[PDB]
Amino acid sequence: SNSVFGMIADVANDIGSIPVIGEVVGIVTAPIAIVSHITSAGLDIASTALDCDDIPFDEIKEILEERFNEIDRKLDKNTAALEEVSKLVSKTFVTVEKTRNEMNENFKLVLETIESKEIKSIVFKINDFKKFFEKERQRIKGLPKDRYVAKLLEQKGILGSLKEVREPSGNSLSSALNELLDKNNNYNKAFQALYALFYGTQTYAAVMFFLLEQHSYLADYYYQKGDDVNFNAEFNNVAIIFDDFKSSLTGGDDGLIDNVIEVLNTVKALPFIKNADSKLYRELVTRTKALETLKNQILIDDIPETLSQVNFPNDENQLPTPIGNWVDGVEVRYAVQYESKGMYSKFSEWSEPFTVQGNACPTIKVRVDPKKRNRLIFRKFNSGKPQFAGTMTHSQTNFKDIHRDLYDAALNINKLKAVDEATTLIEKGADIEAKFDNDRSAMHAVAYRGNNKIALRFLLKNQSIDIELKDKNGFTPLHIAAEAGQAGFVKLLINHGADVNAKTSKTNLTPLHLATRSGFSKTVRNLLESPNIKVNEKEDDGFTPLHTAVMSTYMVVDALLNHPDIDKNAQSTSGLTPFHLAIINESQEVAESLVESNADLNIQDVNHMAPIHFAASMGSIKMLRYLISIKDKVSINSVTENNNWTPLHFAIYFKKEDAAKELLKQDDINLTIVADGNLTVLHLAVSTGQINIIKELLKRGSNIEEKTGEGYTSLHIAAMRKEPEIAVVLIENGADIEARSADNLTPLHSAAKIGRKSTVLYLLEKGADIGAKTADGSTALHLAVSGRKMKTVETLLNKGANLKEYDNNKYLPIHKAIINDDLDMVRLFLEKDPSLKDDETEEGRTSIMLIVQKLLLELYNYFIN
Amino acid sequence: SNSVFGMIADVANDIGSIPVIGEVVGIVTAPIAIVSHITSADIASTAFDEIKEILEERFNEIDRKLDKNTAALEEVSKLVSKTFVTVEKTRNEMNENFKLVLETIESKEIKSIVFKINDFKKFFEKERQRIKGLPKDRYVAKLLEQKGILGSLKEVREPSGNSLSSALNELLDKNNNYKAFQALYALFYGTQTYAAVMFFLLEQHSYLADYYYQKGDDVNFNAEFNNVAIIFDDFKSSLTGGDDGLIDNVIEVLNTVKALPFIKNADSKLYRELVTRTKALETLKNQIPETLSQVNFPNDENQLPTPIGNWVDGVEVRYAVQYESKGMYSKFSEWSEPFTVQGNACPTIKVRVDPKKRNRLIFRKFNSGKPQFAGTMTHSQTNFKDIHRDLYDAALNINKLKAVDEATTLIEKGADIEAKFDNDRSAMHAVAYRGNNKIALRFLLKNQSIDIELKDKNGFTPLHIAAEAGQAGFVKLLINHGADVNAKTSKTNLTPLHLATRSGFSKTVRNLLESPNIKVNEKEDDGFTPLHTAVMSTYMVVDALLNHPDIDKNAQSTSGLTPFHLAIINESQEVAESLVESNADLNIQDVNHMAPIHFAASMGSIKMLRYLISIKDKVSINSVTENNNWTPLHFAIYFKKEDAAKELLKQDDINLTIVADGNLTVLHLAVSTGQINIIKELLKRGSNIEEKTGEGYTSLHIAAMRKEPEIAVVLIENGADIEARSADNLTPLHSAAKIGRKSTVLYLLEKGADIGAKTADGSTALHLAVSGRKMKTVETLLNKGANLKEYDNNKYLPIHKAIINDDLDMVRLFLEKDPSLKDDETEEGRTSIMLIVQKLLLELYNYFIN
Repeated sequence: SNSVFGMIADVANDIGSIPVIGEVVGIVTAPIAIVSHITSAGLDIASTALDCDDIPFDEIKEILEERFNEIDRKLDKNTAALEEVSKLVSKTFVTVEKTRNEMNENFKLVLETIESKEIKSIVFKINDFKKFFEKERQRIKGLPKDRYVAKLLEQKGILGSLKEVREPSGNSLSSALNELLDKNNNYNKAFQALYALFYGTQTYAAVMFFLLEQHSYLADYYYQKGDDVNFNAEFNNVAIIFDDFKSSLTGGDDGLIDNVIEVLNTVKALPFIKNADSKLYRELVTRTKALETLKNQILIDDIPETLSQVNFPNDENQLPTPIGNWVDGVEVRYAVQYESKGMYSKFSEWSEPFTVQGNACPTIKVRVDPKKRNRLIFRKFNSGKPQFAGTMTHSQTNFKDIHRDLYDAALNINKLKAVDEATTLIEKGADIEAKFDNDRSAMHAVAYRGNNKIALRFLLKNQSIDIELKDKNGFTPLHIAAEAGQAGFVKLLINHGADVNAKTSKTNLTPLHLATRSGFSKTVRNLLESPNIKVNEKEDDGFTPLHTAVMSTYMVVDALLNHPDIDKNAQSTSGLTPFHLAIINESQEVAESLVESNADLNIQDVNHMAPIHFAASMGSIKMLRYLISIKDKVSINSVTENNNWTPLHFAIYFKKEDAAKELLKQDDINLTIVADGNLTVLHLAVSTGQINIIKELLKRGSNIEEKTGEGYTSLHIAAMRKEPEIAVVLIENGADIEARSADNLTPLHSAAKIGRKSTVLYLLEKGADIGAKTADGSTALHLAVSGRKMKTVETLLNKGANLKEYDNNKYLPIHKAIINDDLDMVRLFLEKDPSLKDDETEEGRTSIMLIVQKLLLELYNYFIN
Repeated sequence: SNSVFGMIADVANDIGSIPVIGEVVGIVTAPIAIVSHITSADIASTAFDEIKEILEERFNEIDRKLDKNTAALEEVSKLVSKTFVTVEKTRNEMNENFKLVLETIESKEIKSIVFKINDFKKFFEKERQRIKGLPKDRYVAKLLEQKGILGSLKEVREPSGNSLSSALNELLDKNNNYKAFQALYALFYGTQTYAAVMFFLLEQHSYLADYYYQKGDDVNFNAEFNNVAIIFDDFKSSLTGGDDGLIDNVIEVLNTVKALPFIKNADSKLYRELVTRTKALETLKNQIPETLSQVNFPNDENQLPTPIGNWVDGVEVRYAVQYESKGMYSKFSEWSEPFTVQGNACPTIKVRVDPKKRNRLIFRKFNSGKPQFAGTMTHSQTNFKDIHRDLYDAALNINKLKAVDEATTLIEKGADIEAKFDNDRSAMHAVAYRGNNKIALRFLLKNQSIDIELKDKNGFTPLHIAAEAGQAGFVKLLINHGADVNAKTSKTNLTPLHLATRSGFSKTVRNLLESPNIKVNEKEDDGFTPLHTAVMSTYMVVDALLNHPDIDKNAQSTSGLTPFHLAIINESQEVAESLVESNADLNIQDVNHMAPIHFAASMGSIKMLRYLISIKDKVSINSVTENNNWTPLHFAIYFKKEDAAKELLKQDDINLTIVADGNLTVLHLAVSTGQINIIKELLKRGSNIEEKTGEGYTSLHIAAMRKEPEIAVVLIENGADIEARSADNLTPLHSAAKIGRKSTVLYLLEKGADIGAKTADGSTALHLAVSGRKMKTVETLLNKGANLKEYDNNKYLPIHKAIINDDLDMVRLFLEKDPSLKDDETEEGRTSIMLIVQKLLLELYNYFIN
C-alpha cells in the first residue's frame, strides 16, 4: 500500500490544492490520512500481522509538504513569459522520463551478467554514472526558493561537465559497435548490448535536457528581482550551451544514424531467431527517431545603444522641477531590452548613469529601428527596481517613465502628499490605467494604497474600468482591496457599486472570498449591507464564503452568522460543513458561536464521517472536552453510516490513545457497537496493542468475549499479535482459552501458522488442549508441518501428545511432512520421532504408495528406513 | 595529581558563582593555588603556574558563552552540545585501542590509507583543541577566516569514506575468511569521527549565528540558518536517507560475521556494544513573508505630527516579522520592500495578512542597526508600536525635560506602559536605569502595582536597577512607596545592597542605611556577607555599614575567607586600617586551617606584609596550624617568596624551633628548597644545624641525596657531620650512594668519610654501590673500600649480587681485570655453582658462571 498510496499522494500533488488557498496544513493532512484509511477500508487479520495495516501513518505528510513546496517553487506569475522555454522542455521531458521509467526495470533486467565482453565493464561504469545522476536528481526539487537557488549556485558546473562527461565514452560505444558487428555476424551478447547502448543514449539526452531546464530556471530567478547583470551572462551561457548542444548532438546523432543502419543490417542479415525485447527496442527506435527530428524545433536587437542618443533638453510642462520621489542627483540606470510574441530578451547595461538637474525626456531612436521587435526600457535610479519603467510599442519620450512616476505616486502612503503628487501629475495628466508589471497597475494599485477619494473625484470617467479591469492574474480592483481592507474606499466604490460576485480569471473566486480570510470585520459589513450578495456562493471548488471565513475566526464570522439570510449549513466538495472546519481549525469561540446560532447539523461527509470522529482521530482533547460539555449530540456514541464505526474505533486505530481515555472517563459508554465483521472495539484494540486502554476498559467491565463473524477471536489476535504480553494480560482477565473459531481453530493453530513460539509456550503452561482438532480434524501440528516452522515444530514434538495418526484423510502427520517434502525436516522426523515405519498403514502401503506413485529420488529410498 | 586539580578546576567552572563578581579572577586563582598546596600535603619529593593558567583559560571559555535571553536556536545548541559530549566520551574511550591498532602494522596494504586517516584524526584534534582557548572576540575572530576551511573539510573528508567502504568490503572478505578485527575497529573509529566532526561543525555554526543575532546582520542570520539546514540535510542524505549510508554496510558486515562459525577475540564483542551505540545514535539521528504595503494610519485623530528626534524626521523605514515564543524562531529577510516613509509615525501594522495560529513578532528598523522590536499578539494590531517605542525611548533618554515632554505627549496620544519592549519592561525599568522626573512617578502612581513588582526577563525589580545605577535621589523617589528591599532576583538571588556594594555609589547605600528596616546580615552564595562585597569595593563606603548596623564583623565564609584575607588580596591599607579599628582580627584558622600571614606570603604583598608587621597586634608571625603545623614562613619557604622571607627574617620573633610532622623543621624545608642564599641567611641567624627528623635525619642526610654538591660544601662550612648515621645508620656516604651521585661521595671522602661503614644487615658501602650497580660508584669503592666480602644472615657476598645483576665489565673487574683472588669463596666454593644449578638458567649464562 506504500507505493500505491504514494501514487495517490502524487495524484493529490498533481491536484495543486494551494492555488485555492483554503488548505491549512491540518486541513490538508488529516483529510488525506482519512482518505487513505477509507480507500484501504475493510477489515481482516493478515493486515494486522504488521504486513500492510499501519506501516505509513505520518511520514506521508513529508511528501505532502514536498508536493506543496514543489508547487510553490513555480514562478509567482513572472512578468516576463520567458518561462515558455521551461514549459516546452518539461513537456519534452515528461515522455522521455516515463520511457526511462519503464527502461528502469528493463535495465535492472539487463544486469543478467557481467564481462561477456570487456566493454560490459564500461557499460557498468556508465550505468553507475546514470545512477549517480538519478541519486542527485531526487534531492533537487525539494527545497524552497532560497535553498533551491543555493543548491543551484554550485551544481550547474558539475552538470556542465556531466554533459561534457568526464569520460566521453562515445568512442567506447563506437568500439563496441565495431565488436558487435562481428558478434551479430557470428549468429547474442551484443543483442543484449544494443539495449544498453540505446539506454545510454537516452540517459545522455535526458541529462542534456536536465541541464537545459535547470539553466532556464536559474535565468528566471535572475530575472524576477535576481542578479540583473548576471541575467545576461546566464542567457549567453545557455545560448552557447545550446550551440554546443546542437553541434555535439549532430555528431552523436551521426553515430546514432550509423547505429540505425547497422540495426537494420542485422535485422535483414540475421536468421529468424531474435527477442521481442528487440521488438520493443525497435518501437523505441521509432520513438528515438521522432525525438531526433524533434531536435530541429529551436540583446543584439536590444543594446547597441545608450540613453544619450537624442537628448531632449527642456520645454513646457517638463521643466526641471525638484520633486521628492524623482530625486535630483541619483544615477539614471537606463536599460532597454526586448519582449514580443512571448519571446523575451532582457539586457542589463546602465552604461550612462549621468545625473543632471534636468529632465529625462530624451528619445533613444526607437522609432527608426527596422526590426519589428517590440522593445521596453526600464530606468533604475540606484538599485534593481521592479524593472518595468517604460513599454514603448514604437516610441518613448520619457512619457511612459512619467507614467511609472505617477504609478509610484499612487504607491505613496501619505494622504495629502499623495494629493499633491496627483496635482503635480495632472498638471501634465499622464495616461492612467496603463498596465505595469503585467498588472493594470495604476487604478488597482491606487485602490490598494488608498486615497480612492481623490482618485475617484479626479478620474471618475469609466466605472467599467473600475470594475472589470483584470490583470495578468485577472484581478479586479475589488479583489485587489479585498485582503487589504480599504473600508472607507470600499464605501467609495460601493457608492457607484461594483460586481458583487466577480470571479477571477484563474481559480474563479469572489473578491468577497478573497476578503474572507483578511479578518476585516470593519470592512466586510459594506458588502454585507448594500446588495445582499449571495451568501451561499460556491467557487470552483465548492467552499462557502462562510467556509473561507472560518479561517479568520474573528467577529467577522459572528456578524455573518445570523444577521443576513444565510445558508447556516451546507456541503463542501467532499462534504464539509463550516462546522467541520471549526472542529478542525480548533477555533473554540467560533464553534461555540455556531452552536449558539444553530444546533449541530452533524451531517456525515462523502465517506460517511461526522465531525465527531475527527477529534478522536487527532486527539482534539480541548474540543473533545467542550463537546462532552455540550452534553447533547450523543453521536459520540453513534456509528459511521458506511460501516457502523464509533470515533473510538478510529482513535484506537490511529494510536492517538489519549482522547480515547478521555472519552472512556466521560460517562457510561456503549461498547456493544458492532461493525463490519462483528469485531468489537476490544478486538480492534487487541490488534492495535495498547494495554493502557485495555485494562481501562477492563475496569469499566468491558465484555471480554464476543465471537466475531470473521471467524476470529481476540485470543487468536493475541496469538498473532507480535506483543506476547497482551495474551497473558487477557489471561489474568479470565479470557477463556477456548475462545476458538467457529471452525474450532484454536489460537494454537493460529500460532502454529505464525511461528510466534513465545505465545505458543505461554498457552502450554496455560494448558490449552492439545488433543483437540479443528473442523477438518487437523491438530495445530498439521498446520505447523504445513508451514514448516523449525522451533515451533520442535516444541510440538516435545509436547505433541499425539500418536501421529490419520486425519479425515488417511495421512499421518508424517504423511503431511511427506507431502510437504521438507527433506531436512523429513530426516529430522524419521528417527527422533520414533521410526516404527514398518506396516504403519495397511501393509504399510502409504510409504509403498509413495514409491509406486511416481519416479521418486533415491533420497526417499534412504528415507524408507 | 595534576588531573585532580584539573577536575577541581572543572568543578569550579561548572558553577556560575565565580562568574559572579562576588568571587573575582584573582580572588579565585589564589585559593586554587592554596588548595593545590593543601592536597599536596617527604623524602622522595626532596629528590604551579600551569594550574592557574588552566583556571583562567577555563573561565575564559565560560565567558565565551552568550548572554541570557539573547537569541534563537538555543534548543538546537543545547541538544547538539549534549549529544556532542555523549559522542566525545566514547570517542575518547575508544582512542586508546585505536592507537593499539597501529601495532599490527602491514598485514594489509591499505594500512597506508589507515595512517592517512590517522593523520586526518591528528589534524582534526589539533584544530579542535586549538579552538577552545580564546576569549569571545578572539574566538569569533579565529572562527571567521577558517570557517571556510572547516566547511571545506566537511567534504574533504570524502576519500576517508570512499576508501573506508572499500576497506569494509575487504574486511568482510577477511572476517568471513577466518587480523581484520583491528581494521573493523578502525572502521568504527572512522564512523564515530565523521559523526563527531559533523556535530562539532554544526554547534560552532549555531553559536556563530547566535552571535550574529546581536545587532549583526539579519541577512547573515538567514545565511547561517541556511548553512545549518544544508549541513543537516547533507547528513540526512549521506548517512540516513534512502541512499545506503555506511551505517547500512557496517550493520550488514556485523550481521554476516555474526554468523561466522569461528571463535574470535573480545575486540568483536566490544565492537558489538559499539554497534549498539551506533544504532541508538541512528534512532536518535533519524528524527512569514508579509509587509505593510499600503496601510498607513490616516488622521482619524491625534496623529498631530511632532518633530520627534527619536522617530527621526525625513528618514526611511525598514521592517520584517518572524514567529517565536514556542520552540524554534524561524527567521526571514524582507528588506527589499521597505522604502521611504515620512509625515507622522502611523503604520497600521496589519498582522492580519496571514492571521494564522502563530505569534508573529515584528521588529522595526531603518537605515542603521535599530531598536528592532514592536509588540506581540495574534490578532489585529493598530500601530500602538509607535507610541510604545517612543515611550521606552523617552524612558531611555538622558535629557530629563525632553523625557517629560515625550511622556506627557504620548500618553495623551494613547497607549499603555504595561506593554513590554525588547522582552524587557524598558518603558518602566529604563526609568530606573536613567532616573526620572516627577511625572514618571505621577503617571505610574495610578496603579502603584505595575512597576514595583514588575519582574524583567531576569526577574529584577526596579530596586535592583536603581541600586546598580546608584541613582540615590530616584531611589528615595521610589522607596517613598517602600517595596521589598529584599527583592532577590530570579537567577543568583541576592540583595540590592550587594549591587550597591559592587557598583560603589555611596550616597544610595547611605540612604538605604538611613531607613533600612532590613536584614542587612544576609549571607550570600559561599557564606559571604555584604561586608565582603564592600571590601571588594575598596572605598570608605564600607564605614557606613561598619558603624551603624549590627553585622558580623568577624564573618567567615564557606572557603574560610575572612574580610581580612579579602583586603590582603585587594591591598587597600586604608580599608584594612578601618577594619582593624572596627573590631577584632579574624585570624581564625579556616577550613584549610590557614592564617592571613599565609596569604600575605602567598601574594608576596610586601606592602601589606609590612603593614601587618607594623600592626604587632595578634600578628602571630610564628603561628602553626593543626595540619602539620605549617607556618607562614613555611609557605614563604615553599613558594620561594625569597624577598618577603628574608624581610620577615630581619625581624625578631622568627621562631627557628618550629617542629612539623615528623620533626621536619624550617632548616629541613630550606634544604628541601635549594634556595641557598636564604639558608645562608638562616645560618647567620643561627638555627640548629643538626636539627633532626623523626627518622633521625640531620639536614645533611637529605642534602646529600641531592643533585648538586655545593650545598654539601656550604653545610660543611657550617660544620655538618660527614659520617652522621641514620635510623638505618645510612651515613652521608650511604645516602650519596643511594642516589648515584659520584661527586657527592667524592666530596665526602675528601673530608674523611668512613668508607668502612657497614649497617646491621651488613650492607657495606660496597654493598650499596653494587646495589645501585653504577660503574663509577663501584670503581670508586674498589679505589677505597675495595672488597670486604660481607654478606647478610643469608650469606650473600658482593660477588653474589655482582653476578645476579648481570653486568659484564664490573664482574671482570672483580675476577679478570682486578681479580678478587677468591676461589672456593664459599662453603666448598660451590654456592656460585649452587646458583648455577638451582633452577632454570640462561643460554648465555655459561660465561656468567665464571
